[PDB]
Amino acid sequence: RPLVALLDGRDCTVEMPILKDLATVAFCDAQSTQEIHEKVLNEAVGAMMYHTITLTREDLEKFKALRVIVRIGSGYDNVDIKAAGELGIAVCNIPSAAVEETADSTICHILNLYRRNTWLYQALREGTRVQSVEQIREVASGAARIRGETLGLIGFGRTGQAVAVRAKAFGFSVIFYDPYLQDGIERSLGVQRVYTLQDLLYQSDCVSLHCNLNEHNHHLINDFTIKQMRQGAFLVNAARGGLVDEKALAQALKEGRIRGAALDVHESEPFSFAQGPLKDAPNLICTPHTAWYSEQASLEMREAAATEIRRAITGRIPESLRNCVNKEFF
Amino acid sequence: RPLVALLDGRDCTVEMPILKDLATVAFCDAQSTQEIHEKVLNEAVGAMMYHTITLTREDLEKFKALRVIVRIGSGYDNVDIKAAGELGIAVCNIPSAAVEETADSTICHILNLYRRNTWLYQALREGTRVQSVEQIREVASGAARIRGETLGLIGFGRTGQAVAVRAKAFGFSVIFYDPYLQDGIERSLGVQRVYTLQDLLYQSDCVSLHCNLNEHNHHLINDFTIKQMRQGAFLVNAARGGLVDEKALAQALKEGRIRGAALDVHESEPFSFAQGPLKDAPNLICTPHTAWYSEQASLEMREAAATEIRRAITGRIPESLRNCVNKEFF
Ligand SMILES: NC(=O)c1ccc[n+]([C@@H]2O[C@H](COP(=O)([O-])OP(=O)(O)OC[C@H]3O[C@@H](n4cnc5c(N)ncnc54)[C@H](O)[C@@H]3O)[C@@H](O)[C@H]2O)c1
Ligand SMILES: NC(=O)c1ccc[n+]([C@@H]2O[C@H](COP(=O)([O-])OP(=O)(O)OC[C@H]3O[C@@H](n4cnc5c(N)ncnc54)[C@H](O)[C@@H]3O)[C@@H](O)[C@H]2O)c1
Ligand SMILES: CSCCC(=O)C(=O)O
Ligand SMILES: CSCCC(=O)C(=O)O
Repeated sequence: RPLVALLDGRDCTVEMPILKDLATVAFCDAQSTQEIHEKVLNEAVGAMMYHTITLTREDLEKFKALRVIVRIGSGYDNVDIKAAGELGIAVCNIPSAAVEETADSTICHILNLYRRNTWLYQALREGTRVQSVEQIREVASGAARIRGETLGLIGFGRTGQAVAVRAKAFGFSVIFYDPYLQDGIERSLGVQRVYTLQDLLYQSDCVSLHCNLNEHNHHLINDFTIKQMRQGAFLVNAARGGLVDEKALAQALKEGRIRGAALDVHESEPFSFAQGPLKDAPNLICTPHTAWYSEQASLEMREAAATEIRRAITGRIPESLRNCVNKEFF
Repeated sequence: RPLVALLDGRDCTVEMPILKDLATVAFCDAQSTQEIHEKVLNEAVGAMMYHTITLTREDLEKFKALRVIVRIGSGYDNVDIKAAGELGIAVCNIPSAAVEETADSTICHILNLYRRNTWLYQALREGTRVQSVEQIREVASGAARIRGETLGLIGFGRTGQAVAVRAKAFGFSVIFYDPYLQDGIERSLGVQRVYTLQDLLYQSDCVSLHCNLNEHNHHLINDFTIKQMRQGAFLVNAARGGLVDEKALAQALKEGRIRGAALDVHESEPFSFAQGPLKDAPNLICTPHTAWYSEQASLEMREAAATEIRRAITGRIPESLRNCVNKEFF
């Protein structure tokens, strides 16, 4: 019975029945490879993992039997997939759960910056009394009219498209930058496309990240590129925390160069307001990587992942696999 | 130069230049009829006011010269428009300056409930550490998939229609109840219409109020009608606080019959968490009547109000008036 290990989780209740008849399923609840038991490293043919552990070339080399890794989720930056491919290990993801969950939460972040619902709630919990209209204008200062603003999406894949489709009804003018996309999608969805990041930042009142983290876009948002943004623009990131240099963002918020930011993801997770470069940054929203979460989505993505493993077992790797992201294999 | 009085405001600066050449413009910063100076009562031909003061029949009777009242805002429940009309006073409002602002704020309240953006930010401020995937699901518990949910709007006017239009893209199934509306709109906007409040409540996972407060719908949402709502429904109210019996809502929240509520308006404003019937009610979000507000909207509506006064002075009352809401006039 081939061994399949859930690396950075304990729960295995959705996966059990789907593989029960073909494989031994075990969990390591490891936050690091160091916490992975020797039995697993040596005899595990398949692995399933979330975003909370990282597998480098060195880490991957420790696996003596591993043939397939399945990310429960869409992101796979936390796995060195070229090394994986070179060692004869196939890597897969789940591309289609939490698309709409992430789109909805992202839109929520955007509307939260523009209308200030979260901050106004906070003001009331703090005991602020709002009697006169002048006091209302005062407390809600910065609440902005959305129709006419330009929302610039970096990455126009599944989540970006999902966000655009929702953004239109609020009166956003939607534009995107995605240098790997094929020509035409802009036309299908009736949105405008720009072909440099700079053009995107120059024209945008709100910039929202929806690209996957890769070798070439680490700190995409850095001190230099922030300076390319409109004075008092909004930044939203529900993609990957490595996309943003938080020190730079920290200063921009303080200086008012960015009117506000909403972050679901961070350079170092788990996030804490007492720790890190955003410690004392003003006008900041943070959520602890929950943009994806719903009951159905969590169930759905787990079931799909188990199903990918099942294909990996019964068939040829990587041909039988539905969502393998590393054909720089063998 | 005939006197135009700003009852419950201090700032008078947008309106002055628009009227300087035709009227003396003054402000009272009055919260009640009792603080209004005798000069104004005796000599004001026109009045402009917000929502923070109320004019009863007795109050309107104290005005010896008044010919027009212009509500700076859409709501005019706070003026006895029939009494005004009987005394030969025209009442107008500004019905279209904050429609989209309010729709945007409403949708923001709804998403905050469905995705828990505000509560998750709060959880983080409270120092919750969310490291493991299992822990993420725990903090985001209740976060829901929106596609398939039924959103029921009570009142399908300007804000209601604007809200409908935005809700579609999220996958909400939109249903509405509006017993004063003509037939056909349900078809134009491609949504379902129900013909009793009970049916709307039976079918809605999320109920949102967008009706004007009038003689017949005080405490529309009460102990009785809440029992017509689905177990674990959501309530959002950005219309008027008088629509909801807060005592009733408080118990429903405590008992879980209602999973959560987001309120921009209240029976008694200004709202405080330390005071009133919702004192310690769980799963509550509140904002201090800010749904309408943006710089662009505030300016727009002040200017429109001033222009309405100008028409009242230079033309025929009520014929020259654009948005007179009480042609049960003299
Ligand atoms: N916060 C969350 O919980 C959450 C949930 C889902 C996804 N995500 C993140 O969102 C990312 C995107 O998800 P998706 O399903 O939309 O992925 P996707 O692969 O369908 O789309 C990503 C798009 O970004 C583009 N892109 C890559 N690099 C870019 C760059 N430097 N500039 C501009 N565009 C670039 C790609 O061409 C691609 O079209 C995932 O990688 C994941 O890490 C986060
Ligand atoms: N929070 C804010 O700052 C803010 C901003 C704008 C409006 N409001 C409130 O929201 C209300 C709606 O604004 P609007 O301009 O969209 O109004 P509107 O006149 O365009 O539409 C309101 C609709 O509600 C309907 N209605 C009245 N009584 C009803 C009942 N018992 N059941 C169902 N429907 C009923 C009417 O038929 C009307 O079509 C205003 O009256 C105002 O009091 C609040
Ligand atoms: C690893 S759980 C899913 C969250 C996410 O960001 C993703 O799907 O990539
Ligand atoms: C009186 S300022 C705006 C508040 C409001 O609810 C309205 O538009 O009537």
